[PDB]
Amino acid sequence: GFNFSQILPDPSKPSKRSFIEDLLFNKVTLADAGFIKQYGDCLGDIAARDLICAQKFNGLTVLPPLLTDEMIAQYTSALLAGTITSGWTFGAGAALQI
Amino acid sequence: ESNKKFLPFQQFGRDIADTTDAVRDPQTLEILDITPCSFGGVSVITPGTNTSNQVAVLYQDVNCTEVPVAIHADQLTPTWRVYSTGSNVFQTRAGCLI
Ligand SMILES: *[C@@H]1O[C@H](CO)[C@@H](O[C@@H]2O[C@H](CO)[C@@H](O)[C@H](O)[C@H]2NC(C)=O)[C@H](O)[C@H]1NC(C)=O
Ligand SMILES: *[C@@H]1O[C@H](CO)[C@@H](O)[C@H](O)[C@H]1NC(C)=O
Ligand SMILES: *[C@@H]1O[C@H](CO)[C@@H](O)[C@H](O)[C@H]1NC(C)=O
Repeated sequence: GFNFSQILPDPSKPSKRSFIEDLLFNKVTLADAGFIKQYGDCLGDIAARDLICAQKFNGLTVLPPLLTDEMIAQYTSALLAGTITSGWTFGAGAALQI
Repeated sequence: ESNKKFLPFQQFGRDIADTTDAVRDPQTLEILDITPCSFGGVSVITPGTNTSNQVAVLYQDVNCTEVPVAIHADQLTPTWRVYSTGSNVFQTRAGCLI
């Protein structure tokens, strides 16, 4: 009778994100972006008067993370699908169902 | 070329780091835009000199439709002329890998 539909992933999206996770993604707005491959941009264009081009033109870069946002979602889905079908036992050995 | 409307008493245009990024040509009264030519970081991938002396080279945040004229390819030794253009070229989000 318990309904875990809003926190488990849905296959319709192109990612493994649940309904709460993309609600959480669309509330952390960025004061500056990261990498949009803005290096073809900022050269020769007139809309180069944002923040990131003036930073990048003085030696200041941003390196990408090692785990993407689609691997962290797989990790938190594998952590959540073991608690439901095993309980407290999968973090001490083998997953015993109950 | 630009869309900037210079007033008739102005010659140059500055930005948030106090560098000229717009100029007026002193013969035809038109407004050009200035942008530095491309740069970035260079990191070397090695398996350790014990195992081999064969390396790979990553060019950060660029494309490799723009690498071999940036690095001094024909100006330098043949040994930097295998890691500038070859058959092993892969495009990743951390720059493209050669
Ligand atoms: C768990 O809760 C969700 C959300 O309330 C239920 O999803 C709804 O399913 C009905 C089907 O009868 C749809 O008409 C609604 O549009 C769905 N809501 C949403 C937000 O998608 C789901 O059915 C519940 N699980 C069970 C087993 O009842
Ligand atoms: C000389 O300067 C004038 C300024 O308007 C320009 O129109 C003209 O083309 C110039 N002549 C040259 C560069 O021979
Ligand atoms: C640079 O590479 C990216 C990824 O392949 C591509 O989307 C972009 O169009 C490229 N820039 C060019 C071809 O000027």
